[PDB]
Amino acid sequence: QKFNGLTVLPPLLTDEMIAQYTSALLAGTITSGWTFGAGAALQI
Amino acid sequence: ESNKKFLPFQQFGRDIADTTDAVRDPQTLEILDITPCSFGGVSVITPGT
Ligand SMILES: *[C@@H]1O[C@H](CO)[C@@H](O)[C@H](O)[C@H]1NC(C)=O
Repeated sequence: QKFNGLTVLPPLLTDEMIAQYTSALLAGTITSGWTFGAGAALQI
Repeated sequence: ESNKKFLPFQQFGRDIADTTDAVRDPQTLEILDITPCSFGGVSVITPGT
């Protein structure tokens, strides 16, 4: 489609940046419960 | 020069949206590719005047 003036722009976060965000949400839940989404992570 | 080879009565090629993307030279029966010349946008990053 590049012949007629159409282009595709890349996203700002890559796929490895989004995978780093979801593994930090997983580790916070497994080690702290719901405390890390309200302040400091408190282990339990 | 392309890695495409087609039937000897065909002159040029088209794709899914009917854009010409290959052609045969009418003297040396060779199959050339066609790609567009380079285009794009120009963006200016300013910290504010
Ligand atoms: C056209 O003439 C050229 C002579 O330079 C020859 O190489 C080519 O094969 C010819 N094409 C034909 C007869 O289709």
